[PDB]
Formats: sequence, structure tokens, C-alpha cells
Amino acid sequence: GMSNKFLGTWKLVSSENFDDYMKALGVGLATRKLGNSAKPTVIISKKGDIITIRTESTFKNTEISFKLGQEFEETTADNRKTKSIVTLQRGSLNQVQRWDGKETTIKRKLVNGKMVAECKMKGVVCTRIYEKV
Ligand SMILES: CCCCCCCCCCCCCCCC(=O)O
Repeated sequence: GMSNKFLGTWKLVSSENFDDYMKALGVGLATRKLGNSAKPTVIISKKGDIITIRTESTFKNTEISFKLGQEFEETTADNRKTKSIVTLQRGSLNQVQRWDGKETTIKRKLVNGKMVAECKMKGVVCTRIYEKV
């Protein structure tokens, strides 16, 4: 299953193209400004076969709990109500969110002890790097 090397608390240290990513999602300007300013913390944890990914920022906190490969209801930070599935592919945690006939993917993998999130919406690709705290 998911490597335990994912487990822990992670701090955003880099973001690239997040603004176009948020635009692609339909996020408005004032909200994009706060999203570009945010340096969130991501806490990954597990209890049994339930994985929890919690995101904490001054603007918005979010949290999802799921079992691999089982679709669940998610409320995103920009308040989309999505049906989502997290899968494991070559050590990459891959989240797909679907709503209103659209789809975005967030792929999280470990690289030299950092966590790299790649976010994809309509060909826009955003890259966010996190360091373990
Ligand atoms: C990310 C929380 C704070 C900013 C909230 C602004 C609303 C836009 C959210 C878009 C989806 C966020 C995807 C984040 C991917 C990651 O975990 O790095």
C-alpha cells in the first residue's frame, strides 16, 4: 500500500503555476490571491486502511479520508462538491476529482524526501513541493 514515508506533516516550500491551475478550476480573483499567498501544511495519516489527508491554511482547512480505489464525496478548498478516487500507481498517490462533467487530478509522490504534488486541469499543470517538518 501507500509507503509510510508519506505519513507526517508537510510544509509547502514551492509552488509553480498554481494561479492558472486555480483559474482552470473556476476560482475567482480574490480567492486566487489568497490561494497564491497561502503556504499550507498537509498532514497525511492512516488508521487501518483509511488514509486521511488534511490541509491547513489560514484561509481554508480541508480534510479527506478514504480507502484506496473507493470513490467518496469530497468538498474541495474552493467548495467544489466532487466525487473522488485515490489510487496508488508506482508509489504515486493519485487523486482524481470529478464534478459537473469535469475532472482534475492531483498526484503526490516522494522525491528525494520531498513530497511533490502535480495538479492537472485541462492541460494546465501546477507543481507544488513540500518539505517534511
Ligand atoms: C490550498 C488551501 C489554501 C488555498 C485555497 C484556495 C482555493 C483553491 C483550491 C484549489 C485546489 C487545491 C489543490 C492543492 C494541491 C496540494 O495539496 O498542494
